[PDB]
Amino acid sequence: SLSAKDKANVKAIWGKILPKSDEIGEQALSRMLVVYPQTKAYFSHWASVAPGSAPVKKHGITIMNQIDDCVGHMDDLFGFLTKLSELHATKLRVDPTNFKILAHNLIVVIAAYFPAEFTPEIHLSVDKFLQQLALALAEKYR
Amino acid sequence: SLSAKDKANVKAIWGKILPKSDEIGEQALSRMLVVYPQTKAYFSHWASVAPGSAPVKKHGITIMNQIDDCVGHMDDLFGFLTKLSELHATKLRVDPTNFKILAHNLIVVIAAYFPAEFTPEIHLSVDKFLQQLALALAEKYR
Amino acid sequence: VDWTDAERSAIVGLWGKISVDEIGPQALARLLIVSPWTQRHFSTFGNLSTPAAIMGNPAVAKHGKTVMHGLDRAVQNLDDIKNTYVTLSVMHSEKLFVDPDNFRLLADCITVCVAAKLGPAVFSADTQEAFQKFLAVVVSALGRQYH
Amino acid sequence: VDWTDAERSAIVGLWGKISVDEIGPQALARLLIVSPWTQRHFSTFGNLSTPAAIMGNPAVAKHGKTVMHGLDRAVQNLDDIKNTYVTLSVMHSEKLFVDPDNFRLLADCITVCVAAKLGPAVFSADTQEAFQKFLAVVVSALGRQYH
Ligand code: HEM
Ligand code: HEM
Ligand code: HEM
Ligand code: HEM
Repeated sequence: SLSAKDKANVKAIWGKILPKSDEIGEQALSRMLVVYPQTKAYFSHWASVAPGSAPVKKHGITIMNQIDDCVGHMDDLFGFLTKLSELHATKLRVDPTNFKILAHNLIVVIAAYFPAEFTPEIHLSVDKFLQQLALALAEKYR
Repeated sequence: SLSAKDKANVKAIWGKILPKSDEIGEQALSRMLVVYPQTKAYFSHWASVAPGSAPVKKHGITIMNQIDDCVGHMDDLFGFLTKLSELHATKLRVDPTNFKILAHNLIVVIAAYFPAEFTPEIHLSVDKFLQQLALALAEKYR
Repeated sequence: VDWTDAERSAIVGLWGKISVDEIGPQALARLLIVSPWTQRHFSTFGNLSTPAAIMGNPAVAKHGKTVMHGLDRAVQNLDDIKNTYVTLSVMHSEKLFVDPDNFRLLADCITVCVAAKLGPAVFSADTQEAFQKFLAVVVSALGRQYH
Repeated sequence: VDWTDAERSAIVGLWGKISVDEIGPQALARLLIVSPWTQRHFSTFGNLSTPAAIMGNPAVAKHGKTVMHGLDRAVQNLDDIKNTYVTLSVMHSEKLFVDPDNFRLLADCITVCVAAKLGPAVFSADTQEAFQKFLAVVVSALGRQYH
């Protein structure tokens, strides 16, 4: 569970992330695909899985838009994500172990974009946030 | 989340397990220690980590007794496990990735002792149960 | 990979005492139920609506007997597992698009089936130790050609 | 582990452009804060009572430096990492009782600190791909002698 202090930490860093949300999304998804190629299994219907390609850019935005919205929903991420959990489970059939892979790459991308602001305390809070978000996407499985 | 049926399924298989609870605990712990020797890192203070040894039999009981009680608390697993999560987090400093390792080994042992009863459907429900148990033990970390 | 004589003997001994034609189907059926996102790959294989449907499915069964025979060549040469699965690894990745994490999950289902079949005495902790090491090497090999 | 020419060049170039005396301290402090159970091993290194103390902690700083110089040996010889770490693996298991899952966690913190230092253009997706493969091979070698 997130503390008050985790939540304040998340919102503060998202203050920096939001203006670069699309680029950050593209970077995170590009890295998950190239660095952890096990994840390409879900995306072969795309025209490309190369970093910065049009499909990767388009979907990076889609992902980040959702995560940006979660930041305003940290009092109940599981409720907020139910429909999205259902979609990944039933329609997309994504092995939920991949959610943490995405989380890891976003953390890498945030550090890279905001090295001064991304202290260990901020990093801890964001990791807590993203792990909960992963758990919430996993909630409606099985 | 556990459904109503997951809860019924867990209760049902635990009816077979309970008359062998002590033996099952020692078998599950012994296999974690031997098959996943990464986990031995936490138990070097014991006189032995050998299968069926005194420390392993004793602690096997401690574990299974607790899991046995969790079965009576499937509506509030997280709350029920609040003290024990903090204990593993702060006193014992156990990397929570190990909790799923213990789950897997218990599942193997239940299968070995109750092959007729441990159908995929029961296995599914037990696995959901143990993963929630693992998540609840992880709740008071960080 | 550094096998001990004990591990080598255990794996060979264990593989000898199981029927691959029985364990294979049980393990795959168990996978589709316990890890149901794996159904993604078997929608052409007939009826899979409920757990009941899956377990008597002779397609799921025939490909189950295919997976285990796949491991036949691994036990045959414990010292060359990486090279044995190059072809299969690229097939699962590029043709079939199987998330290689499902290999781990299938291995775990195999372990559960073998344990239930042989029991706690025969499938002892040391036997499981050898068998898990074996499965981990095979899973790694099957994932080696994902890029 | 078959290194492409590109991966090898990426890893050597990366390693040459970071200050291990800057990164090591940063990644170990980060680990102890983000994966707090790791403090199990460092409670004798002075004040770790807060995030700030850990990050200002001279002992933890010195120890981060030795981790990084531990990795220098891997970079010097990408083709023999398993044997490079044999003795170190034994030590961490049998003397120190370090859960080897913490090697993975430390590697991930090293990634994060390298990314912060270099930024996303220099530490591109392909560089991260080579660095990750390097770290995974290192982590496996460190875990290899646990029994
Ligand atoms: C963990 C954070 C994640 C978030 C916030 C997220 C969010 C989303 C959203 C909002 C959509 C659009 C769904 C719609 O049509 O309304 C989507 C689609 C999708 N997600 Fe995720 N997702 C995440 C992780 C993952 C991971 C790790 C994978 C696989 C590695 C994955 C696989 C997919 C796929 C295949 C689609 C469909 C895209 C397409 O067909 O073009 N997701 N996701
Ligand atoms: C996931 C299911 C688990 C349950 C239900 C469980 C339960 C317990 C309980 C009830 C105790 C005694 C607490 C007390 O002293 O009052 C305990 C102690 C302990 N647990 Fe766990 N545990 C689990 C998993 C693990 C795992 C996976 C590890 C490490 C790999 C671990 C490491 C320890 C250690 C080192 C102790 C202290 C034992 C001693 O010092 O003698 N636990 N556990
Ligand atoms: C122990 C792990 C596995 C092994 C050893 C294995 C082995 C094989 C083999 C030998 C084949 C047939 C290759 C040929 O035609 O020459 C095959 C095909 C196939 N595998 Fe796998 N496999 C494994 C895991 C999986 C998993 C986890 C999935 C997905 C959940 C999967 C999905 C498929 C599919 C869809 C086919 C094609 C079936 C057909 O011919 O219609 N496999 N595998
Ligand atoms: C990147 C992976 C790692 C590498 C390359 C590494 C390398 C080393 C080296 C070179 C030493 C010094 C050995 C000597 O003095 O002869 C050492 C010691 C030590 N390491 Fe690690 N290490 C790693 C990860 C870890 C982790 C994750 C932990 C625990 C959280 C840990 C805990 C320790 C401890 C407690 C010592 C002894 C320090 C002392 O005596 O005060 N190491 N390691």
